[PDB]
Amino acid sequence: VKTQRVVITPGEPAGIGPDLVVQLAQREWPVELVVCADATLLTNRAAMLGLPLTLRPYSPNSPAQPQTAGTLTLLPVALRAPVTAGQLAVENGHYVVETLARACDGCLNGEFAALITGPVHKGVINDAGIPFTGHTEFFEERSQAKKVVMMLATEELRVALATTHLPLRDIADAITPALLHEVIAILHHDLRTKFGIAEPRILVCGLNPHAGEGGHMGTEEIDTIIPVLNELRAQGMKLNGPLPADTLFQPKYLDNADAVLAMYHDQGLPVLKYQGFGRGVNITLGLPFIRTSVDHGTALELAGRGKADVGSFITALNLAIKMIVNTQ
Amino acid sequence: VKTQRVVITPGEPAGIGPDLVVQLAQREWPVELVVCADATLLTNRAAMLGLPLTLRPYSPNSPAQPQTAGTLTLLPVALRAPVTAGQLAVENGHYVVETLARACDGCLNGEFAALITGPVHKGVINDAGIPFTGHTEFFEERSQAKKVVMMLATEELRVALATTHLPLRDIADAITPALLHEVIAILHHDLRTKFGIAEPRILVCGLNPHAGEGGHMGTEEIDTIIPVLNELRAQGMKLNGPLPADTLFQPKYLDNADAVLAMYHDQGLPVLKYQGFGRGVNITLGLPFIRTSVDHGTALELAGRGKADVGSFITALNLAIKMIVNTQ
Ligand SMILES: N[C@H](C(=O)O)[C@H](O)COP(=O)(O)O
Ligand SMILES: [Zn+2]
Ligand SMILES: [Zn+2]
Repeated sequence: VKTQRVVITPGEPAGIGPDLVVQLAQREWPVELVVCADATLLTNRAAMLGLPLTLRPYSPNSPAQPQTAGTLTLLPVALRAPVTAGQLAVENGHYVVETLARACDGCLNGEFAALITGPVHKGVINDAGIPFTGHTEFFEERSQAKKVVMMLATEELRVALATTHLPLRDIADAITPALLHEVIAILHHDLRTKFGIAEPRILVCGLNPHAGEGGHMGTEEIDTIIPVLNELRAQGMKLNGPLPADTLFQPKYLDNADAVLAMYHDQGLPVLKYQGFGRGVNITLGLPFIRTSVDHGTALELAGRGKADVGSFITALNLAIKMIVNTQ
Repeated sequence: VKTQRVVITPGEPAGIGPDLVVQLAQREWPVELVVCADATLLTNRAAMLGLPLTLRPYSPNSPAQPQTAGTLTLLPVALRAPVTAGQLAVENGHYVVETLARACDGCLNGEFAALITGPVHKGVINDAGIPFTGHTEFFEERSQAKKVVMMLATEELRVALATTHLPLRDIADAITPALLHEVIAILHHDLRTKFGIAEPRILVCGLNPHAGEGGHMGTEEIDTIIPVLNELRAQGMKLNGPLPADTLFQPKYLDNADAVLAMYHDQGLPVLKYQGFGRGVNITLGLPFIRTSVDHGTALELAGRGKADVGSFITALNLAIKMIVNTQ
């Protein structure tokens, strides 16, 4: 075997991302942590946190080495303008996107085994003149993936979303057999390839409350969800549902499920989030490479102040690492 | 101070209601338990269950006495036909309705401090030729309430819904400024008068994911929810602005709030039910009196078995009692 490299994008410079990566670095890792950011950004934020940091250069033509405590490997990307923790600078929006692109191309070219992302501020990137709606869409497009699936996990409890950031009013018409097929196909695929689960068991939420309670509250279950599920069950897929979302999240269901598929954003994320603020991991399924992420914002207000909380970033990294085994 | 009386309606005679009430009786209570039902029904179901039961008559002229274990106070209403657990008899629909009317009237008279309802089967009542649009609708209409708001609580969390059992595709257009003002006024009002919370703190969910994030994920927050909340805040009402549902359910928020207002069914109930479950109690806001209700159905398939589970009924009663204590 060979020591693996993972690429990490701290995210918004003025945000908590660099703070968190400097903190990640205070411990040992079984992989080489290739951080794609500006060297000075990290050096300065480290100082502000009274934390030690020595950076070694990313060297593609030398073997990778596990990351020792107090260090990080650096894939340099220059900042557009000077940084002040907590204050945004539109020009640095190009900087952020650049790190994302480079880290993404590194996973596509096989340079890196996984990609872990810090938080980014969508607003400032747009302000810079760059259409950006989030990492998920960014990688999906740059990776030219047919379709990606957003997942949230806290360990055994994993929730995927059939639809993501759509206005509530657009969800219903979005639930088509075509969409359910791709999403579930990907969910089933990745649970096997990336999560190492031979025969994955997926728990599916209905669209309406009470899963449509017959026909009194919506026809989507009887019209498209149920039919598709049985089309897939015949394909050998182990699927349970559709079930009511406020009943589905129980031991008699979860204990025998490897993942839950929610029809929409606020149907599945609240329970997961209430299951623990930190320790929550964002995962993108459907990409050619493993991509995990923190499950929180840039928290400009905390940047450089040292009240961090690297729990989510650390779990994100541990998961990506554990995931590398199943793919390599 | 003085011992209060609460009225309980076992509900559908053939369902588990009577079973649940006979078990409730096996323990002492700080209030007098007035059960509006047919004596024989209760006596018999007690036999079938191997549980002891002594019924004392409702004596409004006497001082209310806390209920002693193995006993119940009876407000007599006669069945129209013999009851066979697990079998619906249309004729008895008239019985169910009469108990509901009598209990309701008693709550408007001041005879009873609160109403705790057992499960009722709508179908059989309608099949009997009795117009009845639903359990809570009956009390809403008879008490002349203009609007009721459904809430689910567990001692550690209270969640009210702006909309209830509607198809998902109908929620967006239902969230109007009128509905919200009406829903929040009632929620603010009752948190004071029924829960005894002076200066109530309310958390409000946005309709869209990330609360519409600016307006990149929907406009309802900007066009309706935010304007409404602002007006109400102008009246001193403590309202924590529209927060993304997936971040709202967390200590920094919940620990600072008395109630959470969710926009739709699956946005609040899953968290509430994962945070407790059976501990869940349905409270009807908007009526002139306190009304709690079990969380299950008539479950005719369980009546007369012995595997009832008066748990939910107990948390329902316990909750109404507390509400009485904090409002006297
Ligand atoms: N709702 C997701 C979460 O809970 O983290 C978040 O929007 C994902 O954003 P990205 O596409 O930027 O990873
Ligand atoms: Zn999101
Ligand atoms: Zn419901």
